[PDB]
Amino acid sequence: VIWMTQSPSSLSASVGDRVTITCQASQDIRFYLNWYQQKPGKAPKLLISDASNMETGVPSRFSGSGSGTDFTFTISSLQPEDIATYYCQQYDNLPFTFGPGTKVDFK
Amino acid sequence: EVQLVESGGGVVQPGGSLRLSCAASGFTFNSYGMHWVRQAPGKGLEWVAFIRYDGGNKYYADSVKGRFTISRDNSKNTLYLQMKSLRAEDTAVYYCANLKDSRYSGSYYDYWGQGTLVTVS
Amino acid sequence: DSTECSNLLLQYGSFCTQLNRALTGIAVEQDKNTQEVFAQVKQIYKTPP
Amino acid sequence: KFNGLTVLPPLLTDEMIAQYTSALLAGTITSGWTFGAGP
Amino acid sequence: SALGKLQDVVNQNAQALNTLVKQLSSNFGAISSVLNDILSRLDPPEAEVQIDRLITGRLQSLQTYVTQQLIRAAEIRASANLAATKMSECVLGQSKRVD
Amino acid sequence: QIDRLITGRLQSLQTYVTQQLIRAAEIRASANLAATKMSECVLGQSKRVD
Amino acid sequence: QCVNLTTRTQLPPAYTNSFTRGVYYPDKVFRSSVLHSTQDLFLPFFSNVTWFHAIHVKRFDNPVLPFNDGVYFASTEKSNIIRGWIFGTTLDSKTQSLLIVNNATNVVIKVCEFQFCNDPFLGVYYHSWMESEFRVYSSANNCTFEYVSQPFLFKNLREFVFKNIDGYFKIYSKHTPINLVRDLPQGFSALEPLVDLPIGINITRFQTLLALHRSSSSGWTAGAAAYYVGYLQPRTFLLKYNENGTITDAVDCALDPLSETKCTLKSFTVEKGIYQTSNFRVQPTESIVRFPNITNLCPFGEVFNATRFASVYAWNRKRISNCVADYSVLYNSASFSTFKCYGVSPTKLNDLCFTNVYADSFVIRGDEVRQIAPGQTGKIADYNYKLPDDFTGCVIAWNSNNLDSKVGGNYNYLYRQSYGFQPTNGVGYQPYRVVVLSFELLHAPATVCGPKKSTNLVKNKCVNFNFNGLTGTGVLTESNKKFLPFQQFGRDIADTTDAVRDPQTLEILDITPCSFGGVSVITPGTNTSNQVAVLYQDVNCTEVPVAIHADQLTPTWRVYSTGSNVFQTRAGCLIGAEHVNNSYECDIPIGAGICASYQQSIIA
Amino acid sequence: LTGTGVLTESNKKFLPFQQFGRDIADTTDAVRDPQTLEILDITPCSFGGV
Ligand SMILES: *[C@@H]1O[C@H](CO)[C@@H](O[C@@H]2O[C@H](CO)[C@@H](O[C@@H]3O[C@H](CO)[C@@H](O)[C@H](O)[C@@H]3O)[C@H](O)[C@H]2NC(C)=O)[C@H](O)[C@H]1NC(C)=O
Ligand SMILES: *[C@@H]1O[C@H](CO)[C@@H](O[C@@H]2O[C@H](CO)[C@@H](O)[C@H](O)[C@H]2NC(C)=O)[C@H](O)[C@H]1NC(C)=O
Ligand SMILES: *[C@@H]1O[C@H](CO)[C@@H](O)[C@H](O)[C@H]1NC(C)=O
Ligand SMILES: *[C@@H]1O[C@H](CO)[C@@H](O)[C@H](O)[C@H]1NC(C)=O
Ligand SMILES: *[C@@H]1O[C@H](CO)[C@@H](O)[C@H](O)[C@H]1NC(C)=O
Ligand SMILES: *[C@@H]1O[C@H](CO)[C@@H](O)[C@H](O)[C@H]1NC(C)=O
Ligand SMILES: *[C@@H]1O[C@H](CO)[C@@H](O)[C@H](O)[C@H]1NC(C)=O
Ligand SMILES: *[C@@H]1O[C@H](CO)[C@@H](O)[C@H](O)[C@H]1NC(C)=O
Ligand SMILES: *[C@@H]1O[C@H](CO)[C@@H](O)[C@H](O)[C@H]1NC(C)=O
Ligand SMILES: *[C@@H]1O[C@H](CO)[C@@H](O)[C@H](O)[C@H]1NC(C)=O
Repeated sequence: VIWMTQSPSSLSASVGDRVTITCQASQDIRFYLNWYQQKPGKAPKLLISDASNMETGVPSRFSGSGSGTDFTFTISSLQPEDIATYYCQQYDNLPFTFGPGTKVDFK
Repeated sequence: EVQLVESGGGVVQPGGSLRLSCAASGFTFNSYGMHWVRQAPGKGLEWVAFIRYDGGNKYYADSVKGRFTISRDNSKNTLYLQMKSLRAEDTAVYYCANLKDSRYSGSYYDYWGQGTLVTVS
Repeated sequence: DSTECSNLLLQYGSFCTQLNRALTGIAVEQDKNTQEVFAQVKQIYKTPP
Repeated sequence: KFNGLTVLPPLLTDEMIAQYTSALLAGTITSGWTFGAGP
Repeated sequence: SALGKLQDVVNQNAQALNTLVKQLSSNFGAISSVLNDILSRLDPPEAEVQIDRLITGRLQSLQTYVTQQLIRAAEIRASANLAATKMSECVLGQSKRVD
Repeated sequence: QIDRLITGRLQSLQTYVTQQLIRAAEIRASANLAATKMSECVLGQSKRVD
Repeated sequence: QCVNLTTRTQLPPAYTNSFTRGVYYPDKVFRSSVLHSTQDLFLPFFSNVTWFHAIHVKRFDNPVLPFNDGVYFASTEKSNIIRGWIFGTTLDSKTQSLLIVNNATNVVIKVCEFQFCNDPFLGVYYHSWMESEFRVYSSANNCTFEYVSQPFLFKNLREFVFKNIDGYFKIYSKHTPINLVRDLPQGFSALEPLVDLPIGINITRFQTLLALHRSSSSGWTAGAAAYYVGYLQPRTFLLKYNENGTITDAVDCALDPLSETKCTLKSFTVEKGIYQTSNFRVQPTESIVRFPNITNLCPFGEVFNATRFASVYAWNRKRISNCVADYSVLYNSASFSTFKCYGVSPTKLNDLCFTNVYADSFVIRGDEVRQIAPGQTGKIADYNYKLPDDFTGCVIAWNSNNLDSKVGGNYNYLYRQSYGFQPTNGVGYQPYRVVVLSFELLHAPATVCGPKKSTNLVKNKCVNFNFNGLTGTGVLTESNKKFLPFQQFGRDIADTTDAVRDPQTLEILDITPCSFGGVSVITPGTNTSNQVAVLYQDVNCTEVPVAIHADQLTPTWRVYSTGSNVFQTRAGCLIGAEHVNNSYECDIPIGAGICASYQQSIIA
Repeated sequence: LTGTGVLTESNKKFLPFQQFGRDIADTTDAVRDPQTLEILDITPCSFGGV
């Protein structure tokens, strides 16, 4: 089993601020990491697949990168609509696992 | 166009059982593998199980292994999760999903249902 | 109901098929034996009142 | 049964066999050996 | 003892089945006659060896059962053939064959 | 590894021969009946029913 | 340069009946005038193949599809819009991907780290004609494989099968004429092997490549294009080879009871009669574990909550025996500052048994706690309390500053000298209470065991069970057997258990095997009819649908799980035959006076 | 593809992709020569009792 962690567990930022979320794997998941965005009352939405591949419809302000055990998710200019809990998921091998999740709040 | 609808939730007693189902439409259900994911109140996402497109190979999380069974009927486009000997810790919102996965399911698209609440007490 | 044993059993060939066939042949024969002894009339004859 | 052992039923029941026997008896009593070689 | 001839057939076949089942309790050199004990105690590379010992013994026991059933079946067939002949010659006619 | 093949193949051959002996006995009985019928049905007139 | 063609949303799927298509030569072996049974990945008969319209009439929707265990692909076009395919996983510069492109004169197959466009296509220009692969990918590096040959590609129907086994990418193909539209043709045609590529890459996803004409994304136009995609499954087929080594027919052995019979008999023609083709087994639905209640828990609290603890130079010992050691009580306690175990994990302790358990206890300083372990040295480790290198047990400790400290110094506690513990001392100087649980496992009867977890009791269902160590599989029902007060389970004349006493309720339960038996198919003969009836031997009709696993079968096989025509006989449950009150000469024997015949439908 | 036997010219018609053939017992009885693409029949080397 591959354990996933995230840091910080929670961050606050204002509009236009740069927001970064770190996700780590206990093992090498290669580039196999999905980034999800979940808002209250809704199912998680996928923003990035395979470490850095953006999903269609996802704003250009969203990006990410990384390889092996250390991955980063970035918002280059936080909007009022980007307030959500972000999750990382590894899918190198089964069982699949999600990280604790990082909550982004409003400053 | 694509929809996933969970049902069969409700309230059961500890040591009891409950079977969930998910109706799929708008896509070729029988071409994709499917996942179950649960989220307890105040908690994050926990992966539960995965079944391959042909309904053959089955995989489960360690937290549910030996208690949960995953199945699908490709003639009715319905995914099932049979949970038995449910404990209080199993209280969560259960989702059916098609999770984008370049290694196993081969899915190029990511879809989620609405989620059905299962309470054990 | 052991899968591990079943997979090993397959490596011995068709012994099980032969055994199943032998017992099936006997079972069929048992009905032939009864038919030959008792079913020697084409009509069911009744005695007078 | 626990070990994959089963028993199959006969095609003819005991009642059917008894019926065959009675037909043979009725034949012999009323028609002698003629019924065994024709009408 | 008037019907010993029919009872003997029943007894012999019952005995054969009882023996076949009882053989499943034999080890045949394996650590246990119970297949589950082998799988629970030993890793696959060793469990397979113990299982083969049970397979050989159980397959041999089953083959022995079938062989004797074929031999007994032949005896019953011969008896049925005689019964059928008697039906035709003793019941459906009058025999001149002595005894 | 060879002994494993010898045991299996020897067992298979023994099984074949055993059933041939059993089948041979059946054919022998049938041939004995055919020979009796030749004598009693063809080389004479039988009074034995059926 | 990549452009955006997929500006429209995805259209809803359409489906077509496969009938009998997608069958290929499983190997390169000549076989003639013979029926050969093979297990391989085939397209199931009469399956639903997805019908895609990549170009609808200018709507462009040409999705990435899963590869699964192999793909059946077919198309009917004269415009030569479909040129090739992309196979791979990530489908970007991070991994190796397979690019197959056909053109006017040849076919080019490359495996490289391609960086593909979001919706890749082949660019076609007219000046002579020019073709460009730069509309498929922006770049490619680290190429590992290259192969070039002749082109792979009424109207013409083109069928392909793509497999990827043990690093080998296998392609099969067939080209036939067709005069039908909006469907796949009926009839049989086997696909011959085209190429076997020793590539050694993983494929999980693929995409069809279309050619577009330059006559930015708005400048690309092509006529309507459509194709069919199916998926292969692990199936057994009976293949009919003719006198020339060509496959002329086939049977999908899992399509229906009749096909199953054909595969069993190894024939495409079946005579009137009843045949056993398979078996059914009822599977367990729950696992039931039952033990007696807990009667006595181990007195560990008597040590941990002691009013006073011994000095380290003169530590105390308690002996624990004849009890249930619920170690999880101490492990999950918030009253401890540390809990470490040697030779054993603290989370497995509840499942272990020991011949003796001993609890050692004393008072030390915080900076001395680290000395209570295997492989340690120091004033305590060497002179007061020594643990062996192979020690098995757990060391637990907690702060006792509110108890063992006194104003002016508590000199009642000593070591090999007094401590003088004070409430104002620093963390490493404050008193700590230590308890060590040593686990002795000798060649002797156990005296201490953890608690046994019991589940609820389930009756009248096929379950797995464990009654106080007595295990098996079967159906548990209430028994009318009268056990003596000391008897726990019973056996029959064959020395097999057939009854158990429930360890909690003391109720006697009967044990029966989970239903099993043969499955026989009753047929009038394929020269008369393709109707069949299915007999489930030694089973109750109520249980049939769960014994054959109806949900795992084809719709054709699921008709015979149940229905209007269900007749219970002494031979078993007969489904598909209509019982009548008439009587006829026996045609196809079932048993116990019952026969079946075809009169049109099958009757009993 | 290895074995022992007698190689003779065959009148069997293999498809362009088929390299060798088998009988109903799943034993090879014909092979395509990899250089000439000629089809050859395979027979056992003569044996029997004396
Ligand atoms: C194509 O897919 C297969 C299946 O997923 C890939 O095989 C997997 O390869 C990884 C290593 O890259 C294996 O992980 C290793 O397992 C050993 C044993 O536990 C461990 O000691 C190593 O540290 C590492 O975790 C993985 O088990 C293996 N999966 C299977 C089923 O064998 C294959 O690598 C993929 N090919 C390419 C080019 O990616
Ligand atoms: C169809 O594909 C073939 C194979 O790639 C192309 O032929 C190549 O053309 C280049 C450029 O002249 C040569 O350097 C290669 O040596 C040729 N390969 C072979 C095997 O001859 C062909 O040009 C393509 N057709 C079109 C219209 O582009
Ligand atoms: C194909 O789909 C139809 C519904 O459109 C369904 O009734 C039929 O059973 C399916 N066939 C198979 C083999 O799944
Ligand atoms: C090219 O691909 C092979 C196989 O994946 C890999 O081992 C090699 O390191 C790659 N070369 C470069 C420069 O990436
Ligand atoms: C088999 O081949 C012969 C020529 O050798 C041909 O005449 C015959 O029609 C072929 N049979 C079939 C079914 O194609
Ligand atoms: C277990 O406890 C239950 C509930 O008090 C009681 O009914 C049952 O008889 C007890 N069984 C044993 C073995 O103590
Ligand atoms: C088999 O079918 C033929 C017609 O093709 C028919 O003439 C014949 O009587 C049938 N045989 C039986 C037993 O029905
Ligand atoms: C089948 O089960 C029912 C109860 O569901 C029972 O009444 C019936 O007698 C059983 N039939 C046989 C042959 O045992
Ligand atoms: C047969 O007779 C029984 C009454 O004994 C009746 O209930 C049943 O419906 C009849 N079935 C048919 C086919 O006539
Ligand atoms: C091998 O070379 C010979 C001589 O040119 C030729 O006749 C034969 O067909 C060739 N075979 C193959 C497989 O290339």
